[PDB]
Amino acid sequence: DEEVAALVVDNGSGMCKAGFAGDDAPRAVFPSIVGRPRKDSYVGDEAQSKRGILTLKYPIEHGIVTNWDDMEKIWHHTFYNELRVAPEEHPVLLTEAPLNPKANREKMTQIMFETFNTPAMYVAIQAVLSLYASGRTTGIVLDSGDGVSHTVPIYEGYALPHAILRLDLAGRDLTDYLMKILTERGYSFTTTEEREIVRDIKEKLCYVALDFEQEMATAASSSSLEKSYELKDGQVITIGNERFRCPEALFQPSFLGMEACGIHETTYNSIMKCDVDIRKDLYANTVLSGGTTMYPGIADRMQKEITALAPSTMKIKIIAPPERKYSVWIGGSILASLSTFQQMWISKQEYDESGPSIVHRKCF
Ligand SMILES: Nc1ncnc2c1ncn2[C@@H]1O[C@H](COP(=O)(O)OP(=O)(O)O)[C@@H](O)[C@H]1O
Ligand SMILES: [Ca+2]
Ligand SMILES: [Ca+2]
Repeated sequence: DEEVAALVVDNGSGMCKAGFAGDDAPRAVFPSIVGRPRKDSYVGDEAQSKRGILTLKYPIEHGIVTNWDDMEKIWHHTFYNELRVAPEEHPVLLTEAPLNPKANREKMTQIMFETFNTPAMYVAIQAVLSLYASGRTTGIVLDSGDGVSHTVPIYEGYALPHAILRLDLAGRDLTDYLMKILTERGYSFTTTEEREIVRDIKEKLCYVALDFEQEMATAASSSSLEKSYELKDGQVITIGNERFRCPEALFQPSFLGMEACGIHETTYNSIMKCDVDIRKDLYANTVLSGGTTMYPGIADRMQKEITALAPSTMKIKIIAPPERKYSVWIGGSILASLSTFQQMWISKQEYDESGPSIVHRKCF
């Protein structure tokens, strides 16, 4: 091979995924955190491990970069610590959130070429990459991560900004809600350490009920839905209706005091904002992505809820890839490996010729 490996970096609100184009999975995943004492800067797992003696910062808390000084440190960490490569020696494909401000796109571009001296780079919308990973160029993606969720209609490879909806309800909120209801049950999960334990309980024992009320009735009259969970100190606790009550908040945000529409309604509203001529393509190609869409039963629940909102004559299909937790990264690996994509990279030459604003033309 003549070309060096290209890098794929998925910038997540909670976890960053990094690896090499062509691979089937990211080589590294770490917390999008930077910490400094209350070694001068700590990034990733280490910052989390030593959080006790540090003040943590979340530079991309809700999907959008808010502090470029710390984001630069996360990227430095990604190259030198996680992937152990020199960025000046490899093209880099970066991901961005839907509705990312134009100025931010230019900033990312300038930093890659001027700070890291990348030989080439490109930036793609997360939702679009997930759709690519599913083998489609048209459809609507419901991306629910750690700090944010989005419904992104995509037609012929292009996201439709006017129809994109943002929901400030995701994995983080669900974890805290589970801590709250488990505490109401009689336990006590309130500390940061306990938040990590509940996050684990959430990822392992929660599920989306097909019918909330029926599930609540079953849990109230029997122990058939109860599951045991063992804490590190040996204590075994019981999780009952909390298993499905937690993710139910995605469909009924009021449980969290939020007036926002649930994910099914948000998906429907995005589709309705699109040209009537492509709505059927979206209904027939609703793809789920992100860690928060991993709950067992979520696909069937979405199918049921969307069917209730859409015309009776509409064909509804929910696609839930088993590997959807990393579909963004995988889509990037696929894209960066495409023969026709090689001409699309922004080269250092092109950057020197046109400057940061070239990103709008090259990465439309
Ligand atoms: N199996 C699972 N069930 C439910 N939630 C999960 C599961 N696996 C991961 N999560 C949650 O998904 C979120 C992270 O997903 P991710 O798409 O990586 O987000 P981001 O890109 O914003 O960091 C976290 O809140 C995590 O707890
Ligand atoms: Ca993400
Ligand atoms: Ca409501």
